[PDB]
Amino acid sequence: IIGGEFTTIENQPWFAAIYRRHRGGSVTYVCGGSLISPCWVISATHCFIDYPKKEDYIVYLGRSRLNSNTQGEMKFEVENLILHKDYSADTLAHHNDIALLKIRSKEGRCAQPSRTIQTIALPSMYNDPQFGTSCEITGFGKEQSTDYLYPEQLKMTVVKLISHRECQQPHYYGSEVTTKMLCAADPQWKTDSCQGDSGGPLVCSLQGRMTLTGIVSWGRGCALKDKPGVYTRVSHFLPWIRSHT
Amino acid sequence: GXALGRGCENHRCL
Repeated sequence: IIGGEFTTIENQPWFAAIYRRHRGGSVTYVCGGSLISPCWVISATHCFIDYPKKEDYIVYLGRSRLNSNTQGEMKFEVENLILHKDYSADTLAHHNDIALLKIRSKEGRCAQPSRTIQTIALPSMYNDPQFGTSCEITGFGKEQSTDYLYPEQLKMTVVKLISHRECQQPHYYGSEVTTKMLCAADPQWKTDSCQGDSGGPLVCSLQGRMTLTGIVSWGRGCALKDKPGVYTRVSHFLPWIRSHT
Repeated sequence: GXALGRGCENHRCL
């Protein structure tokens, strides 16, 4: 997250931190995710497409720090890793960038809700907030484009949803952004998601209820003028999500 | 990997 604020997991209790184990025992952070039901985390396919081996991955819930334990945290294996079959990537744009991770502890248990671990609501079909709505993003991604390490503490920020008409402008993304994506950015281009924040949640307060409106997917640079963050439009993938859960 | 932006996490970049 470029700019924004350091946060704690109680503020974002659906947030899932996803890591990959490497040959030789080193573990590295891969991507963010959102708990949509006790056994299911939703994320982005681009995060896993080059290493589609579910045994490699570790998922935490209840976790505020990148490389230290948090009280109440819970550690999971991936029982099922489901990537969208029509995923593709262009020069910038990523298509059908959505993934589901069925999680289980070593005891075979799914998530247990607590103060630091809760599910996020899915949106209803074709029900997104109006452009200009403020939504939040969360992640362990880079704070600056010059960083070569991720922050130790979880971050969040607030961005505004941008219309398809604006996002399709020539100096924005042209026809590279589609109606299955949402753009969101800061009017001053001072805050944004960045590399490492992929897969994580774009949460909007939608008719009273905190809703998973987007999944961090792509963008040209980070917090770059006229280059919003682009998000998987969750409300379009409900049938996909329902059949695979 | 690529370190070019969102979309590049956990990639094999030969």
